[PDB]
Amino acid sequence: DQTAEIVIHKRIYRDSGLNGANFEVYDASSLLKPNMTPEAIRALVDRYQNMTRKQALKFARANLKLAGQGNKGIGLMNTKNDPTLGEDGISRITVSVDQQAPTKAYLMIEVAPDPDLERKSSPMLVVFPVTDPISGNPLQTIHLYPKNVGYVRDPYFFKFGVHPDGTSKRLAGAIFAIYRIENGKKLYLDMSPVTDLRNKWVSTTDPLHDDRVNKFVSDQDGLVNTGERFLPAGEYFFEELQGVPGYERAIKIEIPDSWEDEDGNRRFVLIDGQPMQENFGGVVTPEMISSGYPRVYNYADK
Ligand code: NA
Ligand code: NA
Ligand code: NA
Repeated sequence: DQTAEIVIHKRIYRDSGLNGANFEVYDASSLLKPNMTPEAIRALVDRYQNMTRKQALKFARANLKLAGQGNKGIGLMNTKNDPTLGEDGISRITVSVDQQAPTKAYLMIEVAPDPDLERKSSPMLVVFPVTDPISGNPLQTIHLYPKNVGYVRDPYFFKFGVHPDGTSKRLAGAIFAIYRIENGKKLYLDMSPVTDLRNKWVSTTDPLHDDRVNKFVSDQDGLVNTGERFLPAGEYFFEELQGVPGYERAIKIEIPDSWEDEDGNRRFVLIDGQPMQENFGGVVTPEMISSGYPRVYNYADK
């Protein structure tokens, strides 16, 4: 009789649309009883939410049937680009609902993605109706935001110049690029938009003048900052493409694969071996700029 749309927006968060995620959707109406309380409903939703995906799949595969018109078939959803909203990570399913009494429900569980990412989605039990606070009315479209976590870090350093008389200063106008090594070849961090919380890398004959290659310029505080750009675990290099006049190099970036070690202690990004202070979210603060560490010293005296 009546139908509703469930829309998954699968995105990547750091503790962003992710294509190729897969979900199975089961008719869960049999988990419901007539004249259930809202409290009983919330208790049943929490029970399924607190199961692992594997646990919920053992229960659903054995006992329930796929249901709903998904893009991969009955009960089958794959995340893709949505031209209608120009956003990635989108999958829509049409399901049979009862907007007047809680008698229809769907259990949605992520399965293996299409052939550095924590897939943290939970089993999601959608019990209709879902009442719109704003309007009173039952919702006709449910938007779900299953959680995926990408691990990224935020390298920066300060460029200082040292005079032969031992005076020193922050250097403005040094131009850097970032490269990594793959099969004995340099790939440079490009200007392409991030997809799946992952960067694009280009081979170039001339990184300084190649518009594809992202450049990072030292500012009036000496700061060379990735800024909005981030990197995942591994080893990278800031390469000086144009030195500051009078102070005319690869600076190694070592990114650990986790914020904390087995004992809870911070694992630092190392800049040419120096531990780099960092906050969650990666913003270089005014206090960090005052500190001006880690510092790379460029010598005037040839
Ligand atoms: Na959970
Ligand atoms: Na950054
Ligand atoms: Na330093």
